[PDB]
Formats: sequence, C-alpha cells, structure tokens
Amino acid sequence: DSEAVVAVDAVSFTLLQDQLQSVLDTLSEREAGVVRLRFGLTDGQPRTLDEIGQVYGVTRERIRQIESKTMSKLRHPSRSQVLRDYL
Amino acid sequence: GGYDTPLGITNPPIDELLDRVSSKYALVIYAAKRARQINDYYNQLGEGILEYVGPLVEPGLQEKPLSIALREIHADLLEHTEG
Amino acid sequence: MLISQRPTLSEDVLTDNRSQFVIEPLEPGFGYTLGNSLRRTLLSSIPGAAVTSIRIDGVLHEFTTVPGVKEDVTEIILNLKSLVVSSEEDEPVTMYLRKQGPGEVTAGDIVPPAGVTVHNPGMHIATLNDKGKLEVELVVERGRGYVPAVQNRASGAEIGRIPVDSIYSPVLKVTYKVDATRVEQRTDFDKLILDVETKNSISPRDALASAGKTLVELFGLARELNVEAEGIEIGPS
Amino acid sequence: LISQRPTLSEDVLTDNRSQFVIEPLEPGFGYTLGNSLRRTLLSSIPGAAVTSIRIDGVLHEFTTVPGVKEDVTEIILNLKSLVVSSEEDEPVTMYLRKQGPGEVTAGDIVPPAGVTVHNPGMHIATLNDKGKLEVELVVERGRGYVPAVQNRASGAEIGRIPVDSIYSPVLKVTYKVDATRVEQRTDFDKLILDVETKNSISPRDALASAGKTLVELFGLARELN
Amino acid sequence: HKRRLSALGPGGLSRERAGLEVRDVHPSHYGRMCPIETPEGPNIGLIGSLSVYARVNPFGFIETPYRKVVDGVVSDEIVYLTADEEDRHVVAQANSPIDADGRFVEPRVLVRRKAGEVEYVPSSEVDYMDVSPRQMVSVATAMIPFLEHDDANRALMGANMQRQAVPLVRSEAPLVGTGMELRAAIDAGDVVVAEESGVIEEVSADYITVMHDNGTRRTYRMRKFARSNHGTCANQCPIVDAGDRVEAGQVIADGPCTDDGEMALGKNLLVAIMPWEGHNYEDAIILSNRLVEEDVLTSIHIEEHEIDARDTKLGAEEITRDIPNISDEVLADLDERGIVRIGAEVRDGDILVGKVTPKGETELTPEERLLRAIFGEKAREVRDTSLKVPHGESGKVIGIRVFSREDEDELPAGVNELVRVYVAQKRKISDGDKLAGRHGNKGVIGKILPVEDMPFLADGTPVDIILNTHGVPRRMNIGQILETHLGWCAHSGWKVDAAKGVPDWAARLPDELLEAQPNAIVSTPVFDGAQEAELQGLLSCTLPNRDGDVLVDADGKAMLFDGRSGEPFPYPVTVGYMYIMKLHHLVDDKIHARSTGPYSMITQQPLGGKAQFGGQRFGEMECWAMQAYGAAYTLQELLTIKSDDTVGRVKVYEAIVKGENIPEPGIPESFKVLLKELQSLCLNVEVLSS
Amino acid sequence: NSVPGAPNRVSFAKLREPLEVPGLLDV
Amino acid sequence: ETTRVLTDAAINCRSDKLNGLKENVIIGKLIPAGTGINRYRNIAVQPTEEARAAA
Amino acid sequence: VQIHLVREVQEVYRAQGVSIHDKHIEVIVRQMLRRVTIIDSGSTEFLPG
Amino acid sequence: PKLMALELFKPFVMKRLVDLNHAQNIKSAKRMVERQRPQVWDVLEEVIAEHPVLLNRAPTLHRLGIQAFEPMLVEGKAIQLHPLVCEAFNADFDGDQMAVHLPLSAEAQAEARILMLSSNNILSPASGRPLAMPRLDMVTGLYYLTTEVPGDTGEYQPASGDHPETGVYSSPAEAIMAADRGVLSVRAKIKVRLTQLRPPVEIEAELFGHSGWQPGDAWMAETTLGRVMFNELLPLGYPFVNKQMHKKVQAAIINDLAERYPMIVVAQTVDKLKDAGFYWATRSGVTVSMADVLVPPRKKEILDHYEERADKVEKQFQRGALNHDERNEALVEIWKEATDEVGQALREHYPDDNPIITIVDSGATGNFTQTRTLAGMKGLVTNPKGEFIPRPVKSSFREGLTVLEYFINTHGARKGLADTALRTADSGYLTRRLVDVSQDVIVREHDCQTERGIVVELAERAPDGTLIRDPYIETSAYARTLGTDAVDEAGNVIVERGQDLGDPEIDALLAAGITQVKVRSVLTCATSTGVCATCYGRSMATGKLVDIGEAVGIVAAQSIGEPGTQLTMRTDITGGLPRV
Ligand SMILES: [Mg+2]
Ligand SMILES: [Zn+2]
Repeated sequence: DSEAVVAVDAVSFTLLQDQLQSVLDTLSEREAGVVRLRFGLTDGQPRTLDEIGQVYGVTRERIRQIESKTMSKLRHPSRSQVLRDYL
Repeated sequence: GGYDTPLGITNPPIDELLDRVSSKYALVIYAAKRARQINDYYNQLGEGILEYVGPLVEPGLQEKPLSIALREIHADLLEHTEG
Repeated sequence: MLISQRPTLSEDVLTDNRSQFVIEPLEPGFGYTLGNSLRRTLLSSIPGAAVTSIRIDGVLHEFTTVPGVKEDVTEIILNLKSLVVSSEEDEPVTMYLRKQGPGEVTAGDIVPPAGVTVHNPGMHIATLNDKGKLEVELVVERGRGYVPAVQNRASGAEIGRIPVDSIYSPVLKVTYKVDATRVEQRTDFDKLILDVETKNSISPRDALASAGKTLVELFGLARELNVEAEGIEIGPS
Repeated sequence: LISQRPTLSEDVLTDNRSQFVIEPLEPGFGYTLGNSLRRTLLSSIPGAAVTSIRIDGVLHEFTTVPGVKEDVTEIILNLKSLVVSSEEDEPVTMYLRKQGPGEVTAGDIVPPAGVTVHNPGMHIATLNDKGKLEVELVVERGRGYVPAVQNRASGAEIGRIPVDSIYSPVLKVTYKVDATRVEQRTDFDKLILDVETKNSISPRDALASAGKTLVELFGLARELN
Repeated sequence: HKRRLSALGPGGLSRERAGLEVRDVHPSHYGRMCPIETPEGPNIGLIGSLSVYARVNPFGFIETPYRKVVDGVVSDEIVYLTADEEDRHVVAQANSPIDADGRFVEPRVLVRRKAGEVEYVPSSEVDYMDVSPRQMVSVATAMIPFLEHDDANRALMGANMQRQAVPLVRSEAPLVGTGMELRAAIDAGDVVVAEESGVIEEVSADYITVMHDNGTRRTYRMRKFARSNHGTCANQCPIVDAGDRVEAGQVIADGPCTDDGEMALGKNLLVAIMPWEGHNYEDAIILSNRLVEEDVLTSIHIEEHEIDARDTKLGAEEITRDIPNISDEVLADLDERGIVRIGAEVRDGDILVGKVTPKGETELTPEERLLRAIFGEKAREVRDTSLKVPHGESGKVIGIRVFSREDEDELPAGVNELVRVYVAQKRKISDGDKLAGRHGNKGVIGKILPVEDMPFLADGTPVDIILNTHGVPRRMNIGQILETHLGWCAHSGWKVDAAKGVPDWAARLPDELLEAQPNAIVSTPVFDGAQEAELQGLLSCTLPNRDGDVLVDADGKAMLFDGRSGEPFPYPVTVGYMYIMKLHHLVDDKIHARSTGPYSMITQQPLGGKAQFGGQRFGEMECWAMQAYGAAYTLQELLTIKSDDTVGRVKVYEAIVKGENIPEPGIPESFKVLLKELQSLCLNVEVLSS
Repeated sequence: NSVPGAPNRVSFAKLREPLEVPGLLDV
Repeated sequence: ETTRVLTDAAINCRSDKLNGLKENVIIGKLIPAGTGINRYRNIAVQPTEEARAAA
Repeated sequence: VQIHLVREVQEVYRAQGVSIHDKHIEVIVRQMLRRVTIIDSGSTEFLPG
Repeated sequence: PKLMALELFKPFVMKRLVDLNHAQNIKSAKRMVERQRPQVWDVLEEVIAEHPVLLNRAPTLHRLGIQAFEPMLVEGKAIQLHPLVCEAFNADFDGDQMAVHLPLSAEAQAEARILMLSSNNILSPASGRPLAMPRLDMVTGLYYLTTEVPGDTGEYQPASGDHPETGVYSSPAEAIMAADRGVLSVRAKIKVRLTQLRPPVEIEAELFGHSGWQPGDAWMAETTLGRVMFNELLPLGYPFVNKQMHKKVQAAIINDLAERYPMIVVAQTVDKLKDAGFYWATRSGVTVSMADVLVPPRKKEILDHYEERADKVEKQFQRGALNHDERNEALVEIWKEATDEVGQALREHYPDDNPIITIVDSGATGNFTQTRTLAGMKGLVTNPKGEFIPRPVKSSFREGLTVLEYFINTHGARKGLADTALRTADSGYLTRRLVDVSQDVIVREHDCQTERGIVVELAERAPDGTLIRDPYIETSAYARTLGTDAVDEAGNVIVERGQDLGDPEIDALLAAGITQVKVRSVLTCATSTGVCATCYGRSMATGKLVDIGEAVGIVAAQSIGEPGTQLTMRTDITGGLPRV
C-alpha cells in the first residue's frame, strides 16, 4: 500500500515541527508572527502581504522588509544547521 | 538458601519475588505499573513537579525502568491493593 | 607487532586463601593457550614440603588400629597427610610428636627441629584414652608437585616406616574457564578466569607470581635461540 | 627433588623441518607445554603474503583474460598458494609481465628490495600466442589470518582485486612425549616437538618468535610485586 | 528434474484427492521406478523418478531389460518386458552363481513370482534373469556408495539432498564412488564433449578450436560465469592442452560440478566421529577454519536485478543521473547515463539504476514550503524510483545487459528501455550453513573453530569436520562409517602383501587392487561393492605416510590429541575421509528482520515473505500458547498495535522515539473489515454500549 | 570403460554387466 | 460451519456478551485470563509511606 | 461414563507410554457432560429434544 | 545475530544515539543506522541489555513453543539456541528456523520476564517431569562420569602385611591431583574424606544422628571420584547420591530438586549438569566403527535351526495338510521366535563398554531393536497392506542387505513416513478442536467448597495381602486435593481435608494401609463458570497450587493433543489416534 502512512516520515515531520517552532522562537515576536502568517504555519491559510500589514497595522513594504530581513537571518547557518538535515 | 548469585535478566530471583505478592500475575502488573510510574517520572522531570515519585532505590548507570521496578519490589519499598 | 590491546590481571579475594584471577582481553584463542599451562605450572612447579613417611610404636603388622588410642591407623594417616609444613633443609629431616595421658593431640604437640615449621598448630589430629602414650615419628622433606605413595625402596631397613602420599604443592585446587567479552568492537576476544585455592603457607597472589616466574624462564629457554626474532610485543605497562 | 633446570637442544631433519627436544621437565607437563607452543606457532607467527592484485585487462574478479588457459579466479587460487617474505612494514608492490606462449612461473615475478619469493617453481597460469598477462601485486606484513578487505572500505579504484591473505610461516606442528616415570619417583617428561615451516622462515626463527611472544604474555602474570 | 515421474497434474490426481494406497510401492515397481527417491514433503510417492535401465513402451508403459535364460543356460538375448510379462514369467537375481557358461550352480535359486512373492524355485524353471544389480534404483540414488547398508529413510534423504549441492569454485572429485559419476555427468549435458576426434589447435579460457582429421575446424565456445536458474555459477573451464589429441565422445571441458569428466558435488574432508564440547550436539557439525581459509567450501552466487523504463499517464520515465535529493557521494559509482560501472562493489541500499519518474503537482506542507524558501532548492517535480539493491545483499557487478527501444529490440507495449544488472558475491562457508554427506546425515554448521583447537592426529594434521556419534546408531545409516573407513584406505593407499599366496579375504578381489597409491580413486558399485571382510583386509595394511607411522590401526581408529587442552584423548577415535556437500540452504538466504515495512492493501496487516519485509505469522497455535501462559498484554500487543491498529502504530513509533510510554491499544482493523462484510451480507450487526 | 578420456577409477564389482547404461535422456 | 452458524444466529437475534476467550482476541481487547482479569488488572500501586517519608 | 472415558483414553496413552495426568482429560470430559436434554417441556419454554 | 538485532531494535537504537549526540536529529540517525557506522554497535549493546525477546518455533504444538530469553550479541547470522530447550521446542539442528518477536510495553516486558522466561519453565505442563533435563549427549557424558569399573587403576584394596591399603585420599583436591597424574582413574573405587558434601541419610543418622551440618563436618565414604565430582554440581543441602546416572535417575533427582528447592537453584544446577555432561561426553570415547559392531557368533546355527522349521511348515503346506493362511501364520511365529533368539544372543554377546550398547543402556537414546537391526537380524518386514511378509529379511545392515530384502524394507519405510505425515495433520486438527471445546475453563474462585469428588484406586489389594503399589498413580492420584479424610481401623486421621497429596503423604497412606481416598476433581467443582482452584489441585508446571487466573482448559487441550504424532497404530478395534 504505497499510500499508507510510512510511520517514520510522520515522526520525522513532528520532530520537524518541534524544531522549527524552536528556531522560529529564537527570533523576536513580530518577526516570527510575520513568518508564520506568510507561510501559513498557524492555520494552514497562507496570509499574504496586505493581510499581514493589515493585521499589524503597517504598510506592505514594511512587511516585505521584515520578511527579507528575517529570511536573511534564517539563511545564516547558526539558524540552519538544525534544519539542513530535514531535506 | 545457598544459591549462587544470579546475573542479567534473572536478578532478583523470582522465588524471592513471589513471597511478596499472591500470584505471579499480580507480580507482573505490580512491576509494570511501577515501571510506567518511573517512566512518567523521567518524562515529566523537565517541567514542574507533580505527584509521581521514584526511583526509590538508586539505579544503575543505564538501567531499564522495569528492572528498577522489580528491584524495588524485592527491596520491600512498595505496597499494593488488588481488585 | 602490537598486541593492539593490553591485557590486565586483577583478582577477587574470596577467603583468606582462595582467590579468583581474571585476565582480559586476549586474542582468540589465547585463553586456552595459557590457562592450561598456568594450571599445570601452579600444580606442579612450586616447591614445598610435606610428610614422606611415618613410623609408630605399638604397631608392627596390625595396620588396622593402634592400641591405646581411639582413632584407627588410616585416619591418623590421612590426618597427617593434610598437614602444612615448610622446610629449608633439603635432606629428609625427622620430627617427633609424642604425648602421654588421655586427651586430644593437636598439631602443636609436635616438636620441630631447626628450620621446619607448622602453619596450623591448632589442628586436630588424634584422641587418646586412659593413660595411653602415642609416639609417632615423621619424615618430612621438600619437593615439587604431587608424588604418589612411594613404594618402599628398601624392604625392611626401617620395619616400622610406612610410606604415605606427599602433597608438596602449596596450592590445592585450580580450575579455569574462558569467556567471549566484547564480540563486536573487538572481534570476539577472550577472558580467562582462574580459581586458585591454596593452603595457608603462601598467598595465591605470590603463588601465581612464582608460577609466572618459572614459566617465563621456561619459555625464555625457547626465546634464547634467535633473540632478534620479531614477535608480538605488548609493550609498556 | 630434582634441582636441574631444563635445557633445549635441536635436531635438523631437512631445510624446512626440524625437531626440538626439551628435557627434563616435571611429570604430567609435557603435553601441556607442547600444546602451548603448538597453539602459539600455528596461530600467531608474523609473516607476509600477497594482499591485492590488479590485472590490466580485467575490471573485477569474476572475468576472463584473453589468451590465458585459466580464468581470473583460478589465478587467484594459484597466487593464494605463493610464499613470500618481506622485510619492511609498508605495503610494497611487485610486478609481473609476460608476453607470448609458455607457462608462467612465479620465477617470472620481479620483486623490489626486501621481499623475496621462496618458490619460483609454482605454476600460475599458462599462455599462448595471443596471450598477454600483466599484473601488479601488493605484498604486506601481518600476522594470523585476515579475510579480503573491502573495496568500498578502502579508497581503492575499480581495478582493485582484493584477495584473502594468510600470514602464517608455519605449516605443520606436532610433538610426542616419552615419560620415563620409574618406580623410584625421579620422574620427568621429555618433550620431542616437531616443526615444519613452509620455507618462508626457518623453524628456529619461528620457535624463537613464539618463545618471545610467550615470554611477553607471561611477564604479564609475573610482574605483580 | 528430467526423468521424473509425477502422478499429479491435469488429468491426474491432486494431493487432497490422493489416497494412501497410491503412495505405496507395488511390487511391479522393481526395475521400472525407484522405490528410494521421492520428495520427503507432502509428495511422498506422488513424484518419483525412472529406473536406470528403464525404457518406455510405445503405448506409454515402462519396459525393462531382462536376460533370458533357456534350459538353465543364461543367454545374452536382452528382451524388454513390461509389467504384464513380468507377471507371466519368473525372474531370477543377478548376484547368482553363474558358472562362467550360462549355467547356474545351486538348484535352489531366489526368484520372484507374479504377486510379489519370493520363492526358491529349482533352477530349471527360471526363464529370465536381471540384467545387473542396482536395476531397481534411480540415477541419483545409484551414486550413493554403500547404499545397501543404509536404511531407506536416510537413503531417501540422501538422494533428495544430493540434488541440492551448489557448485564450488574448485570441485574436487570424490575418492570413494560408484560407477554413476562419469556416465551421469557426460550424459547430463553440462560438459562440453568432443564431437568428432582430432587434435587441439587453440585453447583459452573462452574457446577451444579442435582440428578434425579431415580439414575442418570447430570452435567450442565456453559458458563463463553464466547465471543458473537458482542463482548459482555455471563456469566451464577446459581440461585439454594445446597439443593433446582427443577422440569423439571424450570430455573436453569440465562443467560446474564436474572434475576430469565425472561428478564432484563436494570435497573430500578429514572427518572424526567424537562428540566434541557440545558444539556437535544433535546433528550439528563443526568445521576447521582451514575450510574458510583455503576456500574449500566456497560457492559463487550470481543475482539478476531488473528494471524497465516504461511509459505513464503523466509522461515518460527516464534512466538518468539527475536524480533528486541525493548527495553527489552515492552518484560516484553510476556512469554518465544511469547504470553503475562494471566492477564497482555495492552494499545493501545502494543505487544501481538512476531512474526518475514524473509526479505532477501536489501542494506542499507549509514547513516543507518554508524549507524550500530558506534553502532555495526548487520543487523538483520529478519523483525518484531508482533501482536500489535490496536489503542484506552485496558483491561485485559482473555484467550489465541493457536493451532499448532505440535499437528496435523486442519490448512489450509501453516500455521504453530495459536494463538488467548482474550482481555477484563469493560466499564463504559460515556457521548455520547446511552440510551433508551422501547418506542423509544432514546438519548445520555449529561452530567454525580455529585450526589449533581442533583434534589433530599424531602427525600434526588436524581433522576438518567432526560429526556426532549419537546420530549414527539410531538412524541406521552406517554407510557413512563404511565410507569413512574406505575413504581413509583410499587416501593412504594399501598394499596387500601377497607374498605367500593371496590372503583369505582378498581372494575374490579383482586384480590391481592388491596395492594402491595415495589419493587413488576407488569405486564401489551399489549392490555389489566392498564386503566387510574386504574392508578389514584393506584397513589392516594401509602403508605409512612419510615416516614409519601407521596412524590408523586395524580397528579403524586413531589416537587424537586435544588441540585445546593438550592431553591425548583416553580412547581411540574413528577418523577418515568422508565426501560431504554444501547444500543450498545458506543462512544469508534465510535471515530476515522487520521493524516497520510495507503493508497489505485491503486489510492492513504487514506483508509477507523475504521478498518484501513482512513479519512472521503469529498464527492461531501461538495465540493458544500465549493464552495458556496467561500473557494477556502481549497478546493484545501482537494483535493490535503491531499488526492492525492503524492509527496506533504511528503513535507507538512516535512514543518509542520520544521515550514516552506506549499508548493504550485500540480496535484492530480486520475486525472493522469483518463488520462491514457482515453488514454487506444483510445482517444487522451493532455494538451495544450497555 | 568405453568412454575414452575417463579417469582410471578401479571398481570392486565382482560381477559383469552385459548391458550398458542406456542413453539417459531418451525418455 | 460459519454459514449455518451465522444464519441461525441471525435468526435467533442471539446477542453475544463477549465474556468468552476467542472474542476478546478477535475484537482486540484484553482477554479474561491471566493478567486480564480485574483481580490483577486493577491493582493500585503506590509507594509505601515510610519510604515516601525517607525519600 | 466419566470413569469409562478417562480409563479408555489413558489406556491408549499408556500403551504409547506417554505420561498425561488425568485432570486434563477430566477438564475435557467435564465440558462434554454439561448439557441435558428435554424429554418433557413441563410448561416452560423448552422444546423437546 | 547483530545484523538482525540492529533491525529489530532500530527505533530503540535510533533514540539512544540521538541521545548521545551522535546525530543532529532523527533523520541523520536513521541514515547513520542504514550505513552502519561502527558506533551503532556500541549503542546497540546498551539498548539490548535486559530486554527479552520471544522465540517461536512453528509448529507450536504445546505451551512451551514460545519462551522468553535474554538476548546477547553473537558473531554470525544464525540464532544461537541454548541446547536444553531442544526438548521443549522439538528442535533438532537439521536446519530448523525460529522466529524472534519483540515485546514492547512495560506490561509485555514484565510478562516475558516473569511468566515466559526459560528458567521459570522447567517442568512439563502435562506430567511435571523436567524438560530442562539433560538429555542425549549430556546424559551419556554423565553416565560415563558416574559409572564404576571394577579392576581399574588405583582402587582401594585393604591388602596388608607387606604394604598398606593405598586407597585412601584425604580430600577430593588430592584425588584430582592424583587423577591428573596417571595414578587415579576417574572411575575407580576409593575412600575419600569429604567435608563439603552431605552424606546419605543412613550415614548422617549414624555419624551425627540428628544434626550433622555439613560445611564443617568430616566423614569418610567409599565411592568413586566421579561421583564426588558429580555431587559437587548439586547444591549443599542435597544429600550424597552415589549411584550410576541413568536417565531415570537424573529425572528423579531433578524432580526432587525442583519440588523442594526454589527455581533459581534448579536452573543453576541444570546448567552445571549440562557443562559437566558435555565435558565428560568428549572423554567417554563413544565412537562408531564397524569393528565395534560385533556380530553374534551363534547366528548361522540359529538361522539354520529356524530354517529347518520354516522348511517343514512349507512342506506341510505343499502336502495339503493346511491352507494358505495358516502356513503364513506358522512362518510368522517361527521367524518371530528366530528374531527373539538372535536378539538374545546379541544381548549376551556384547561387553558393557561397547559404545553402541553403552548409549542404549545409559538411556541416552535408541531402543535395543535398533542394535538388533544393526547387527543380527532385521526380522519381519510389513506388507503395504499391513500384514507380515513371510520370507523374511535375514541380513543385518552391517552385512549389507541383498536386493530383494532391501526392496521389501522400502515398503515399511515409506508406509511409516507417509503415515507420520498424515497423522500429524490429524493430531494438530484434534488439538484445534479441543482448544475450542475447553476455551472457557478458567480458574475463577479459590474454593468451590463442595464435598463431592471421585475415588482413586491407589495401590489395590494383593491376594496374599499387602499393599502392592498401583503403577499408574502418578497420573491418577498425585497433585490432587482431598475432600474427605484418611482414617483406618477407627484410628486417627492421617491426611486431613484439602492437602496437596504429594509423594510423602502417599507414602504415609500406603504405610498406614488404606487403598481408597475420596479426592476432589474438576468433574465435580460446583462453581458456575469454570473450575475453582482446589478442585484443580497442584498446577503441574509450578509445583504449587494453581493460580486464580489460569486458562487450564487450554493447558489441558494442548497436553492432550500435543503428544500425538508419535502414536502409531497396531497389527476390528481401532487402537490409536483414530480411537482417541
Ligand atoms: Mg528439524
Ligand atoms: Zn470445585
């Protein structure tokens, strides 16, 4: 049954979620909120730049600046060695 | 009682274990519920302290919790009520 | 070459004199190479002294029982056979135990001459009854290993002298076994476990040291053919 | 009490096999001393043997070479019978070229310094006019028996052909004792030991190294206090 | 597998329809079908094999040769009779005293009547006599020396296990044999035979060119390293040299299990029959390490792996190196266009054929999406199903056979490119592997000891295997003991010193048996072989090895020394040369393990068999056993959260990894399948709370 | 015998067979 | 004889009570023998008060 | 019939020389002799036979 | 095998080498497992230690097919099984395979460790005889170790006048030294002076009367050295044995030592017997050579003397004095007489140290008929229908059979083998039916408290008048609990109500002189759903009273239909497994 639950990717995915929430908690709060809303990690609904700037009450260019700054922070390998093995 | 000393899976001797409880089925469930208590102690140690306590005898270097449980049974450190 | 792992030697002291040595680890299989050789060396290479023969008054051919005592002849003999005694004088020296009156003769009753000594004077040997006097002579020399009861090379040069066994060795019982420690990281090495039990003349540690000295001489005989031959060096300690 | 320490004389029979005789010993000891030397000699004498080869025309072990009568695994089973004695401990290489018909003996092998081949008369392979065999051989010191080290575990290429090595200069060992054991209890054994080495090292040198290994392992139990 | 009689098939009886009376041996089978050889499973008697001399009547009956005898004069007119004329007439024995003229000697002669009866007819009514002994027996069973001593059960086991040996890399001929090793090898087909006589021109490891006496030449190509149908090697090396003259019908090249023409199913090993240290306990066998070192028992196995690059609905597959997420470390063995390079050694789980399929568009999980957002690696819409070498296998790669649509090869519909990769390894003999002699005395390998802790002779020669004693007297197979003594006699070589006439045992021996060489091959035919007085006579004078040393005395025993302790054994022990085989029940084909693997489709149990992972069937009787212990929790475990509790299995695995407790088990899945089947059969089934 | 390049394997057979073994794949 | 047993059980409306021994094996719950019965399955295991105070 | 069944099975197993204690056979025979038959319905619920 | 344990314990070893910081996470740990980097073995030892596994062997005939062993790592790829569970597993080493399972939960590990462990299951479930008893090879070894050879090297002779007795030895240590020197044989009769072994009951009551405690006391005995080395295996409280270790003697010793001592003492004692048995089985020199298969010298005369009678029966049939069947019956009886006479002469011809008769008379394996068919006469061989062939086979397998005799033997061999296959199928099917019959007999209450119960025959009356013991008491009387009391000649009570009724109280009843006891049974347990405990009596596996959770119906069904298979038939009453 090649669509059955493989039972090792599931626990790898749960460990991915735990480690990913830890690494996203290593940042500040506006940053992690922007990342979680930009990639839908809180409900499965991917919020875009205008919704995020609306729910934070700023402009969308500020949201894109914060997005680029944090995604530059995450590509630093100190925030990345614990996630590199997850591909 | 002059038995040579056991080793491995058989320490403490089951014939000294059976004098504590009624039958061996009670010995099994008694040891297993104590081992799950010890496992919940090791899992719930990182957060705040709750009602679990143990291991009451000092464990080994790396020792399985069921062996800690059975050595606690042989040490006369617990009690139980049946159903 | 290299041994690639240095073996050790440690003991577990059980009684005062009964030990248990372990040696670990070796190359498979060196445990049987050296355990049996070590057993034969312990039993048959340590010098020591014992009783060779005795003679007794009142008994000429009634070898069943001695008059005046309780215990029969062979019980006296196999009490005297288990008698720890040290010596230095290589010739067969004689010792006398002799005691009148009823009571329990012990090992401290005997009066040793110069050099010989008894290592358990508080040992029961015999009982006397009703004003009896027991007077036995001992013939004590030293030697190696275990000898049988040596048949009397003379016929009747000493008509009372009857021979016994002589447990020369200070050790009594040695047994051994092997094991299979650390099969995976080390590719199934061995572990020699000894069980030596001596009498109270010497310690088992000194027994094993003296046996190691005799063995290292006995294999140094084979070493001294081509001294510059490459072997397996364990190295420093 | 015998207070005569034992000796060792020697008896040569051929170039490669000779008898050693040890007397007098304590009684009930000769079989044990003989088995001790047998289990040492027949197991742990350091020697040298070929480890891996590399034929140019092959890519692996399970193939054939154009021209030769045998195949590659038969060449393996013939070269596993060679005897060779190195001097230094680095893995040296020796070579073998042969062109044209004729039997290929081991005497065709050109060795470097230190190594030598102790039997040029070994049939290895035989060739014809189309035949061309060209191989290097890695020779290495060692002791005991080893299986073939893996190609993946080393960093070796595809041309590498691992062979089992047997580093054992000894070939056959026996003994017998002649216990006198007279009724006068002046008893002693007499160990008549026998060694046949496979023309790599002399039996004197094999027994000397065995004695050195035993002196080293019994200095363990001696040095206590 | 040819010459096989099988009473089951279409038009024939099946095994559940099979009564017990068809499986017996009716007395008409004598000379028409072997009573010994039959598979010892649940097919005993339904599958047989033809006799040696048997021949098929044109109406599909089984004729049998007979020597007709007229008026007490045994003629040579050989007349084939089927089983009806076998009942009409009367049939004598071939081990009867023919007095060199066709005449019998004693009047009271053994004979067979119609209904299987055995009588003493006077020697005037005998009208047919058997053509030889060993007529009743099959091909494989006639290759067992001293067969007439063995019981029929163990002879049956020996005949069924002589067909299971594997081709070793060396294949040395047996010392003690029958006649049936040469004939049943050159008739087996797997030996190249010189078709017409002449001289050798050119040999190699690959071809032989013969020069016929009249002009023509012909190249006999070999078959080197071809895979058999059960994964074993099929090498053919030549045995002729470049100047030899051959005749027609001569062996020119040995096959897999052949040696200078004749069969070689195993090797000649020094055996001893003491019980040693409990390692040869209850049919277990110990070995020297010399068998591992010198490659005595070592078989080459060749395995065929196969993948096809087929079409699909989304597009087309492609054999290529652009695989997905895989370190350029494991892409070192692969060539420029997929498949690995010839000779690169592989291990379990390695890549053999880089082959990648399209997948389509599936929306990602958001965590995977942000990982692709951080690292910048793309979606990679193709999905990798490469040909991985399965678990627990390794070895070299001999040959790579590749097909293609572009070469216009015959491929089935919707297939673009086929490739087969042949992987081969060289298995050493190892503990657990199955060895047996020629007498049904099977047994696994208990322990491969070193060569020094093995009981060696007085000449320092160690024994090679050590069988057990307690399996000999209760299985009634002392053919192995007679083979052992005669094997030692043939190894050392005898010389009956016939100085003052011939000794009394050796009178009716043939000539050139009065003396023999070391390693000289001998042979006993099956029902006319070495007598026991002749074995004592040969074993009495068995000329010494190199010194003056008769190692094995007249009793057939020897003074072994203990290799381990060192003392001699207090009693002499039987030694000799016994011919043993390596069976095809190797450990590496049998060991298996599964933690979590593939799952079945309709029900959700783990799958089955070593081809997949699968688990072992914890069947009904084992459920009874664990009920009878009273182990209730382990039964709940093994029937819920190891097999069918579908949501429970992943919780168990997660809790093990996190180190928590195992959760409480739920309902199995096959019960729910049962529930919906019962609701499908219009049966209102419902679970009630209280 | 009757097979030209056979090995020389000495037999203990007291008798003599008239008929050879047939062509074992004739069936 | 699963067909006939099943059909006349279906007629009789014969309710199982699951009190036997194969049934709890089938439906995966804990069998009523050995360590499954409530005299052993409901054991309360606490640390004794003396060693609790000493702990 | 309990004595008869136990004796008659154990006669076979002693003839093969196999030690089985009788309480196992008694467990089985006790399961055999559970039920009773209805020759008269009385007046309550029990079909004859 | 470690290559198998590494795949069984893969989540355990995965967690553990995440915990030792050898992997960054779970996925690198899994890849590290799949590449087998060599510190995974060092982690694997720690995750294996004290964690039992199960060892199934199909077909699981009875309850001991699944046991729980502590695993340990072994080089190679074959599961190493301990040899003393071959009898329970019915496992020879012809290539049998066993399935390893793995318990997971704490309840499962406790059940495996406490109920299903090897050393806790020694006895049968059926008859309570041991199955850890040392059989086969081991038994031979012990036999040669405790047998006694008159006229052996170094005996005790009391001859005097010229020299003393030369038989006494002050200690078994000195005896071992004199055995390593070539003076003492192991099997000679000497007089040692023991200080660590308990003397038998008569010598204890003689030398000490009431309380000889052994670790200090000394007492002499005329035994062999082998029996002293043998009694050093058994524990300190056990008395001295001084017999010849026949297999029944070892069974009785282990049954006594399991009935009176704790289980761990029984396990260690059985292990010591295994080691000593193998080590002296190597030295016993049991080999098989054809010089050791002696033929009976009077065989040809016996065959001629019965050949004349066969000839006269055939002549009387030829002259019409009797029909076809009666001459067959007469020949069958004559050749049975011939078989018996040949076997008798063979039995009286052999020595005692002939290894073929030594293996048999020790009780290790094989009956005497197999020796009779190795040397002497095969005898009568059956028809395919079941009758006897009247010829019969007159050659041993040492002499080598002729063609027709071998062809006659094939009938009976293939008949027996096919019959073995079909019976098995039938025996397993009978067990399958019985399990479903008694699936609901589980022990519910401690005590039914009835007073009904069966009576037991229990050593029926002699005609002259004694108490001859009934031979089948151990199956019909032991392990039972009395409902009534034992009173006799208006005397006192002997055994009160509700006692286990083992060996000493049976001895007390037969001493007091009663024959019938009214005992409880699981026939008349008055509980509602399944039996009580005291009607079931002693559990035959523990030796103690049955627990209050046992599924005794399943144990009963398995012990009945377990030993089938081997249950032949006979020569129109049905007389085997179809009769059952
Ligand atoms: Mg089997
Ligand atoms: Zn009751």
